[PDB]
Amino acid sequence: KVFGRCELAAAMKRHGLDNYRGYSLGNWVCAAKFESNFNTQATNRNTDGSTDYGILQIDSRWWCNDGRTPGSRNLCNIPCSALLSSDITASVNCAKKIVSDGNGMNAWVAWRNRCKGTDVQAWIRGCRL
Repeated sequence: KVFGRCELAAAMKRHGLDNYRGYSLGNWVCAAKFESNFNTQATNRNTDGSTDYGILQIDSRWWCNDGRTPGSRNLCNIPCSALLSSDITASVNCAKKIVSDGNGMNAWVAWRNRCKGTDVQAWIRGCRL
């Protein structure tokens, strides 16, 4: 599913991402825009052979099982295909564990490079929340 900006903001709020570990809603919406362009079905292959899955592009090396990443871990305890659903629950739940791992939102490269330090509140402007 391709989410609208304000609609994904609404769903993220409902799942308790607004201010999670100190990160405003605008940060999560910006991260999703540049990771996947709001597309839940977005996949991308990494040079190390792992794959990134879904709206927040969760990595199969550490976080999910896709059955083709030798030596990998599955810290979120779900199949990677679960992260591609139109229901964002499993993605949001896995994101929470990642953001609590010590490095905050830096774990997402597109957030570090394109959202961090910017006016992220622009991403929820005009939205009914």
